[PDB]
Amino acid sequence: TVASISSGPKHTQKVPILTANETGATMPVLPSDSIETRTTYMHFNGSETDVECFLGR
Amino acid sequence: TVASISSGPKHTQKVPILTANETGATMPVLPSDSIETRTTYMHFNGSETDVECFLGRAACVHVTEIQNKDATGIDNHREAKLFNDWKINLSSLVQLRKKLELFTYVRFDSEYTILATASQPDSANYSSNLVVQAMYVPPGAPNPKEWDDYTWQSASNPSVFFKVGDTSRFSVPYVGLASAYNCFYDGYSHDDAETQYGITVLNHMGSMAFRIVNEHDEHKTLVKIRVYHRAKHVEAWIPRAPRALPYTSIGRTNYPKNTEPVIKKRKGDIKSY
Amino acid sequence: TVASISSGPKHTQKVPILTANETGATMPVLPSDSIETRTTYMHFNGSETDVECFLGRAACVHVTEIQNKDATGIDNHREAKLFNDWKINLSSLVQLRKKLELFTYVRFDSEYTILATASQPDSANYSSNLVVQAMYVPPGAPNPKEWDDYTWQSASNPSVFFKVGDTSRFSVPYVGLASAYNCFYDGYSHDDAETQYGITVLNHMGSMAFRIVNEHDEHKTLVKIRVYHRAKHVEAWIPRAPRALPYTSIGRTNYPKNTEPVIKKRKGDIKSY
Amino acid sequence: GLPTTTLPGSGQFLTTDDRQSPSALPNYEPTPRIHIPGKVHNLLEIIQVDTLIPMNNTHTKDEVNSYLIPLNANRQNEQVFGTNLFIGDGVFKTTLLGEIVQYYTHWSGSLRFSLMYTGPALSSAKLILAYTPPGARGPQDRREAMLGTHVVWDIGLQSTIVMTIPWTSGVQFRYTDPDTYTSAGFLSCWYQTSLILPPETTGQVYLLSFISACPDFKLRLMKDTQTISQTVALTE
Amino acid sequence: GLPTTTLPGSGQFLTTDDRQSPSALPNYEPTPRIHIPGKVHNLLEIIQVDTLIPMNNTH
Amino acid sequence: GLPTTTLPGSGQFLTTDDRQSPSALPNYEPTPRIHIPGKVHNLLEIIQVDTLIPMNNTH
Amino acid sequence: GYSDRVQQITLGNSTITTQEAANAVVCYAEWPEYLPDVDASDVNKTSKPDTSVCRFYTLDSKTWTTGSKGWCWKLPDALKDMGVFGQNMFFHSLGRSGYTVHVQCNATKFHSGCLLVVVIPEHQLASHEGGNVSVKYTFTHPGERGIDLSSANEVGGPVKDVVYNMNGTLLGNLLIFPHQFINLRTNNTATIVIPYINSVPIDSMTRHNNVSLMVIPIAPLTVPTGATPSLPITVTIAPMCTEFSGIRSKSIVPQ
Amino acid sequence: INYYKDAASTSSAGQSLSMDPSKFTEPVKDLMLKGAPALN
Amino acid sequence: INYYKDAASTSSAGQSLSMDPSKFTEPVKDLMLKGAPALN
Amino acid sequence: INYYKDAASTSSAGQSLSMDPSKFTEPVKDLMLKGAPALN
Ligand SMILES: Cc1cc(CCCOc2c(Cl)cc(C3=NCCO3)cc2Cl)on1
Ligand SMILES: Cc1cc(CCCOc2c(Cl)cc(C3=NCCO3)cc2Cl)on1
Repeated sequence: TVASISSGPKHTQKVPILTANETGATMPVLPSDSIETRTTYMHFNGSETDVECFLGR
Repeated sequence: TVASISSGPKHTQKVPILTANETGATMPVLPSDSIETRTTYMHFNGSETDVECFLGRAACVHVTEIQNKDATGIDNHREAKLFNDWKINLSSLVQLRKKLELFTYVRFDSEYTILATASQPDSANYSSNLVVQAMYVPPGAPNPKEWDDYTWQSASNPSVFFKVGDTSRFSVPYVGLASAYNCFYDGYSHDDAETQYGITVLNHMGSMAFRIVNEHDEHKTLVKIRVYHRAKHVEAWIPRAPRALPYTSIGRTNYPKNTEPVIKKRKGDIKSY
Repeated sequence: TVASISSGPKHTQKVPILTANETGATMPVLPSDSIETRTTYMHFNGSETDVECFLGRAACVHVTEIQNKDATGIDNHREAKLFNDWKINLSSLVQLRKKLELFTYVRFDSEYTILATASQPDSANYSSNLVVQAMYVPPGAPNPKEWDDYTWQSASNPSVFFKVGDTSRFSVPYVGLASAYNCFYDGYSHDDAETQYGITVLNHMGSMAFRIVNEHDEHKTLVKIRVYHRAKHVEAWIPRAPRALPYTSIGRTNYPKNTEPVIKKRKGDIKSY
Repeated sequence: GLPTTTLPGSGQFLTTDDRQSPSALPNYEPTPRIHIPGKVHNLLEIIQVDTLIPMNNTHTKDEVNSYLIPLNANRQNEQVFGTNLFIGDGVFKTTLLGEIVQYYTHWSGSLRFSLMYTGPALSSAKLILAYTPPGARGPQDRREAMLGTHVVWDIGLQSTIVMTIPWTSGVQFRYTDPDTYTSAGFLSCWYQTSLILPPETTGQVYLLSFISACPDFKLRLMKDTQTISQTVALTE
Repeated sequence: GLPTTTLPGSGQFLTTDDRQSPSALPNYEPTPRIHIPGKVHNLLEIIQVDTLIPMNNTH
Repeated sequence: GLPTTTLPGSGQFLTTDDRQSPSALPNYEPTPRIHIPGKVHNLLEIIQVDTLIPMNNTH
Repeated sequence: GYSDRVQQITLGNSTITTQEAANAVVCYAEWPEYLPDVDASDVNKTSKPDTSVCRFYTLDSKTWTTGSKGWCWKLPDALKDMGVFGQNMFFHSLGRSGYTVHVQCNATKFHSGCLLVVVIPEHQLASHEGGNVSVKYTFTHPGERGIDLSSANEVGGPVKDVVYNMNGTLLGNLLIFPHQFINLRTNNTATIVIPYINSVPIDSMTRHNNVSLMVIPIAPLTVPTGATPSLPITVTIAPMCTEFSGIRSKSIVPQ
Repeated sequence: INYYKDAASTSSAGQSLSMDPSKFTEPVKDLMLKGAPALN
Repeated sequence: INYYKDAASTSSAGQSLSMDPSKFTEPVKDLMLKGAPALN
Repeated sequence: INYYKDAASTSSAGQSLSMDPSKFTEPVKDLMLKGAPALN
């Protein structure tokens, strides 16, 4: 799984960082929408935040 | 496997025993390069020198003590040993320390065994049966102030309840921040001019807290806790020179002043046997 | 299997019962060589005379004793039995000794059982519950000086913690230097004129050390340790004459002076029944 | 309900046993491993790297000088140094080899002893190193020394000489803590001809000496080292 | 009778262990589940919804 | 957790029983065996060698 | 006619030639390489100035005399002020690097002396005070000057006792670390290639030094008769495969 | 191996490995594409 | 048989049986052959 | 079933069922046949 993909300079008409929060959504913006990133992998599953785990001790 | 091959007289232009140590290599010279040998087999694998084996037996890492007594009128439970803690660390005891410091970075799961025995140094009718409660307060967790706090509820904190005289055992995954535990660290927390130096700044994984669940009987009971640690699934990188001088502190390399010569002086000459 | 075959009258030139013992052989003569027999079967295998069976049951090899008491002001823990040791050896007790000395060289794994019971010879309110710690100090290891030394940390030394009244058990591989244990050794350490003689020089495998983990209660408690040893995976070479006279020392063959006749004198003649 | 019987040893804690345990942190995900140069797998890997021996032990406080074996120009027939081979004690004891051997009870195998010469390049020398197998005394003169394992070393362009103490033994293991029956011999070194310094040069020259184990080597039965102890627990 | 040995840790209660237990109510039948909008499975699902920060903390 | 019941005899030490035990020296390698003439396997092997009888016991 | 003896290292816009080498050591048998993605954590693209940072900087020279005890430099500290390497260093949040170290000392065939040149990963120093006294920042960040083991104890500084490696271990065992000797009679330089060694993929270049380079006289310098009794030792070091990441404002560090 | 008959007596459940924040993070009626204008 | 779910809870690891001293004993850049001259 | 890893930890060995007294009862160099004269 990639945690971040590689992304480079941008000069577009397509701006993912401008939104309208009045709508009630949290738009899924990522580091790679606003800086230049390199690939990295997650190495993690989110196992210990499962509700079974959270309420299970 | 052969430990030595058979080899006979030599009169060559090819001399394996002359080398240049300035290069930094240790050339792999064998008995058969300089005497006449006979075949012999190894009969041995080097099993018990594997690092998993070397670091894999339980070592005592900590001895603490708590007492069961009437807390009535005690203004500071922590101070009365109504309950103690041990800001977790494996540098306390030096037996296991020297072994670990043979490497720079080390990675392993831990298996803890906790033995608890009771003592009744002054007149008691009997020996009571107490139940110990060991809870690991992760850093950034409500620290027990009292001995029957709300913290002891440990609803999200892994805790174990066992009887005095008995042993508790479990295991913990490698909870290191990095890819491995730093046995040494030549750096600081941040670019300060007074900030501490060493690993004592890197190894901040909270502390363990013990206490006796039972209320107080008429006499007082001393319970002494011994924590044993066994590394399992060991991985070690970059060997270093063994520790020669005595240790003075958890987490610093410092040795004591006016220490004694560590190399044994000859009783005789260089020429002596 | 037949134990005896059927055999009838004989009038031969072939006499199996006349031999020459000067040769060193024991000729395999049977009942059927000299009387008339009938067939009978063995019905038996000789299972319980196998050397594995003969040396394979636990035998008491050592009884020692340690006490739990206030060490305050004791200048010599070892001397107060605040903790004892037993420079390991299987020659102490003679019951298992005689059995072993039926052979010259012996090779086996050991299974140890350690029983510990407590005694309170003088007025106590109760019986405390103590935990014993048996650690094997391999030769060339820091010997415990005190009862709560740094040695007891035993971070590289195999150690076991069990409760008094209970038993501890484990097993040890054959830790002999050679290919087998020398039951006898007609030699010395080196070509000296005063150096000791025997095996006591060959059997130097350190000692075992016991101690009570618990601090001291108001009364004193005597704990007496009994070590049992069972050979498993036995291999024995070269049978010898059984021991006739009493033993005097671990590791020497010496018998006591003015000992008594070991052969029972007849009450009567050679002719007596 | 299945019927069971418990045996002697139940409830004991043996620091050397290896069993499963419940994890206190169910479901936790450890940090990924990244690559780090230098991984060690066996202590046998590292005791083959040679390290310096403080052979010149004759000082009174630890000094850089006890690593230096001095050599005198123009001496003939004489002896450069001597030592027994109790690798767990004496000169050997602080070396990495000595230091690891001390974690085990028994050792067997060949040792590699080398000498690197540091005198001016325009000097010359011929030394003899001799290994004396157990059973005889430390040699007292080269004649005595030269009848056992030896190497005539000719000091040249090639700066180091590697002598091997081949495993000579009845018993297949020796104890690391010095023991008689189990003793390994002596190592001595003498002038074969003599050190000669070029003009305009003077004084003592020194040899550095190293020790490491051959691939031959075996160590067994782990135990605690006499090389470290303590009187109270340390704190931060 | 099968021979056993008990290890260190026997009888301990670790609040984080996960094992089977006898049911006190043998054979009881729980109420059927009906559908309810909003099921959460991971705390990671909810920390992606944004909420307001009291940035102006100065009161 | 599997349900068990312990029988009479639990915890006893019978010097003649034969069971497994943990090794105190995990991973240790014993010295190789070499050949030695004279191996004995059964006491029945040796009681077939004859030895002298002090028949004249009258001393 | 290639000898182990003559060598040329060209890195960036700078070249070194030695006509009296003794092979070269590559720590742990690994050559410096960039940070692979599979090992990456920070999502930032990194900056690889290449030839402007990966060239040879020659630190100021030392003087070996008969009384010398040895010198110690820390990396990347020693280079904190060299050209654009240094700027990059103060300006990014994180950086990573390997190095080629070339230590130089020539004499004549009448001199004797032997230096140990060793690289110690994570060399945590000891306070000469004992106990749990710390070693202040400035003291472990000497810069190009390095630490002079024959200088006096100072307060808040490390201990400078040579037979203990500045940490409670014996000089004799430093040979377990990648190292090479300079024996006037053999050798005139020492070269060690250092791969990046850390427990994290990239780190801060200012709060943590990841190797100390140490040059220690072991067989004392002995000059020919009526020669001047000293020789200079020069250290030239080149960052290799350097990467910087997390650019911003420019760190301010004590003193 | 379950040793017991009832389902309540079994150990903890096993990870949902379900995970879908959109019911919480994007409950909008007309779908919003990142990059397209929020309000048209 | 593992009785437990997590990997940390398993027993000790099993012998590397890896063993390669050359990273420590021969980290030289140009390969040295035993028997050939050290410095050419 | 061995529960333990090391060989020393296994139970007692099992009967040699070897049994050959001739090394002890007839170690003579030239073979003696029962019934034939001892000394010829
Ligand atoms: C090095 C090193 C290793 C460790 C161990 C980290 C802390 O580990 C524990 C955890 Cl995660 C839990 C418990 C615990 N949970 C219930 C009882 O004890 C104890 C410890 Cl030591 O610290 N420094
Ligand atoms: C003959 C003969 C046999 C032995 C036995 C050798 C020593 O064996 C032991 C070992 Cl290796 C370990 C332990 C031990 N480890 C943890 C507790 O006891 C005890 C003994 Cl006797 O000595 N002479």
